[PDB]
Amino acid sequence: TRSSRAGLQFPVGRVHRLLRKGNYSERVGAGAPVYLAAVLEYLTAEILELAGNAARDNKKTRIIPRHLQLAIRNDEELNKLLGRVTIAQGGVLPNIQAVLLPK
Amino acid sequence: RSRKESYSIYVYKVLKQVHPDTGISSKAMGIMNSFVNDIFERIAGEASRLAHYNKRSTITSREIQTAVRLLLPGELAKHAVSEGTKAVTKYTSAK
Amino acid sequence: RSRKESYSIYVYKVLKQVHPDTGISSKAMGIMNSFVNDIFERIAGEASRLAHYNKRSTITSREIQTAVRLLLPGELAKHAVSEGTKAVTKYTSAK
Amino acid sequence: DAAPGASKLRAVLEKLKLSRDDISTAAGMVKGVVDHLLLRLKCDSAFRGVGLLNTGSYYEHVKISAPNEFDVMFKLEVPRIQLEEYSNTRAYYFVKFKRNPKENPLSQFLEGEILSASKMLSKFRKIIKEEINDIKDTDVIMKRKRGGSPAVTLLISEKISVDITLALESKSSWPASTQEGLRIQNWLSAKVRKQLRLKPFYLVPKHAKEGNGFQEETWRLSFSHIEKEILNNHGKSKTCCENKEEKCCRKDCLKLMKYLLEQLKERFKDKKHLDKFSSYHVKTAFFHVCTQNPQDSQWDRKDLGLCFDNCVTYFLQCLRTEKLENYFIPEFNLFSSNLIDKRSKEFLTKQIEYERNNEFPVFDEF
Ligand SMILES: [Zn+2]
Repeated sequence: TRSSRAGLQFPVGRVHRLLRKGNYSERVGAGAPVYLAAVLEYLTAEILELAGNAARDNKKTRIIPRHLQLAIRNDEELNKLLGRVTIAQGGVLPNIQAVLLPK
Repeated sequence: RSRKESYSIYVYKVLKQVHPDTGISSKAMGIMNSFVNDIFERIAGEASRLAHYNKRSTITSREIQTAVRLLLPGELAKHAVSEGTKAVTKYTSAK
Repeated sequence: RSRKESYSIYVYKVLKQVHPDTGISSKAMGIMNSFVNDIFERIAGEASRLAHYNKRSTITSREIQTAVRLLLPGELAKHAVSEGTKAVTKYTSAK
Repeated sequence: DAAPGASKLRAVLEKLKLSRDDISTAAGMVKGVVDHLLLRLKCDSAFRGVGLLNTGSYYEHVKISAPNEFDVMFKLEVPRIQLEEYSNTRAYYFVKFKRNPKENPLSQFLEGEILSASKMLSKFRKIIKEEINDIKDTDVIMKRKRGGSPAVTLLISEKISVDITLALESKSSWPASTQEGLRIQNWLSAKVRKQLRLKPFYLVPKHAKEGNGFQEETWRLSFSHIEKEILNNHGKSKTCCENKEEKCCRKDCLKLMKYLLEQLKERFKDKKHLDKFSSYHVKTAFFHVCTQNPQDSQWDRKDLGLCFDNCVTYFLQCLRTEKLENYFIPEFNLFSSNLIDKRSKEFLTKQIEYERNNEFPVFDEF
């Protein structure tokens, strides 16, 4: 293949087809789909890893959208990347304002 | 009997890399899928804007690298750039 | 019928390692022999001077290493130090 | 009451437990010193997250025959460590911090991209020493460095010794290599295996001594909390050891094996023929025996005399075959020739065979 050549799991062939048939530029350097597939795979590994751990805290062996929301919103620099993204069936971060707590 | 593309099995393989026992439910599958699509469209859109800004006709790894350095915030940017450089370099190492 | 020591058969074995067909004449044997004696006396003398300079009573591999780094010139020094470290390390690896 | 051969082992066990009826004092002083240590450690930025691993257990006697020696493990939260397997050893790893927004106080201990076991150990021991010097009316002495796994050994007064081992905690998946291990599916359950996999794993600083060299900054896996869980919940039936009808002898077999090894090590401590062996080899061998004998009826207490013997044979078999797989890491050979020479193995084989052929006289000699 061509994703194996780069030690990637994301399909460099598909990312090439999408950079080409997507009208992002006339030409696409043959080293671009590799870089992009790697960045996508890194961000997906980041998200899925933080997600997995949260699921494991909820003592569950199956990620569900809530866990993705917990991972994306707890991590500071994933939040800033998806700051304007609502995740379906995601719920919110458990957060009660300190002034509302009893006294 | 057509062929609709999606990053299902790819995200699945990355999952089995990072959590060999944790599954992923079809709805979180769809979320990871739309996340891949969103980030890839952002990065390619910024790479395209870079290319047209400098009057080039090729999206090379230089443009993808600057797109990553523009979109992803600080530490995520540095680590993603490293990962991409390593992948591209390895790709050059083969033939 | 005494036993006079000399490094004849040792230099011979190193020769058969590095040139399995080349012999060595008794006079060049004597020269290699006096070379071994000279270098060994230099290295041990410098190791002794190191030990006494730092008020120690043991010539350990540290002193032999610094003796080699003092006597043998640059590249010869580095390669000899590597060879000695490797031998000593291997000696530690056994029991 | 039981099959022939039991009474002697039962008397040994009774004497050993009689040796445990005066611990409250020792255990209390240990609790005090550990609590002080934790109080100080939680104040340092680097160690804000240190905690007791075996919660509510401020002791774990590794030597069944040394009631005044304690074993405690201090866990350290340390999130998201990327492990890199060191030269295919499956048990020793390099630890590299992954991306994390909130700065992790273990930054100071980096050596480039690797977290250095040496520097962490240095700071740990310095903190312990300076805190135990705050103990004005009790001589608590830090023992001199010997390795990395027994990180700190403290001496209280003139009778108590406590081994404090620092461990990193990872909530992440068990390292890829260490998968085929913990084969309790036919003994406890497949679901219990899954649940146990969900529990964190630990890292203890342990130099991997290769023949060419030992790499000072490597870490070894730890599942000792899992070992405790399976030890204290050990039967197929959930009601094991809770009633007279389901009274097993597994724990007793483990205790008797450890006592055997400890006495044989004590007699030959001065000749360095048994130094390399530890209670962990016998504990792993016992776990293999529970794997080979999954049913509780194969561990009826009345068959103690036989059951121990079978365990002994398995241990002896390992000693003859130079093969004892770590129970969680099937590719980690604890009994390989590179860790223990053949001579010591045949020595231990012969001594245990003599003891077993003579109704275990060493149990009574000292
Ligand atoms: Zn039981």
